[PDB]
Amino acid sequence: MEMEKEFEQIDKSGSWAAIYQDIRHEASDFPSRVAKLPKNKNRNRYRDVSPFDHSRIKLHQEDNDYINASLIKMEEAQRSYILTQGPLPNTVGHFWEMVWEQKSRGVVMLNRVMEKGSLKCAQYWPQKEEKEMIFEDTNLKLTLISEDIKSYYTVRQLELENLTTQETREILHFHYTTWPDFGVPESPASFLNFLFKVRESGSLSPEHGPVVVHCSAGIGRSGTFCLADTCLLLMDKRKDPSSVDIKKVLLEMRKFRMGLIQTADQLRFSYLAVIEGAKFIMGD
Ligand SMILES: Nc1ccccc1N1CCOCC1
Ligand SMILES: Nc1ccccc1N1CCOCC1
Repeated sequence: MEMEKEFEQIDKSGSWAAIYQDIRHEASDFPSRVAKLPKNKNRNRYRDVSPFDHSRIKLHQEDNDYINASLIKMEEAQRSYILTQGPLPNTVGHFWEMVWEQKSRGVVMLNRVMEKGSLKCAQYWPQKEEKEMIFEDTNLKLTLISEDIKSYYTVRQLELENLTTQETREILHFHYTTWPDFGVPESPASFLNFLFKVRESGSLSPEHGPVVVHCSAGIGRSGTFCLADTCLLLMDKRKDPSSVDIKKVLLEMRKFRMGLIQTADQLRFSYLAVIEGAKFIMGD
């Protein structure tokens, strides 16, 4: 069923809450035993948001390999994403260890450091060129190279150095700065423009490790970003673009991380983004 007609049918019938609860009921339940070990309590921002054991990213260290992060591998679309929480004061070194070990080119941030008067993630990148950051626990150095501030997003060039080997890599930081404190954007136009800037950078391409994507918990806004990207790529690849079922793609992604798309409003917004993005890249 053409999702644009499915969309109008749900709107006219006001059944977004009912559709969303059906997804919640059908979603996968896999163990998260490593996340719940007592040694890992200060590595989790939220007690109810944990990576599954089967899809969790492992740090390359013998001490404690745990980070709150999941590999979402989309087989038909040929895209992979790492979805992670906003870094905590004691996990900023782990965060950049993961970027280095997974060979990521891009970090996508969908939150502000402060929202609703509370801290939603650590200040984990340098704000001035001449004041670099050293992460002594993981032996990394991070330098701000350049910053480009736009009305709806900021792009930063960062240099990450492995102090053990003196190898260096360019990381691109894509920061969507205008998601409102409550609810979802009225139009998906700025969010789609942002998704197209990340694509144009190479950060989502198979010559690199998976893109790292986060918000505060790494399931809601982060879920909307990967769901919209994957649905648009499938509409390009298939003979019948109308065969793409957004609810089925979301359930596939929920096999790899719990709770992706946190509200019926986020579900409606994901539908709007895919419908408007399809008719921009193409039409109909
Ligand atoms: N410790 C900390 C907590 C919250 C955010 C950033 C950091 N930085 C780590 C590396 O040295 C500069 C500060
Ligand atoms: N200059 C450099 C040398 C060797 C590896 C990577 C880089 N980067 C290029 C873009 O700015 C961030 C760092």
